[PDB]
Amino acid sequence: HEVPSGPNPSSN
Repeated sequence: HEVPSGPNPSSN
């Protein structure tokens, strides 16, 4: 959905 490392922007 967002643009993270795949899953979700908790890593970004």
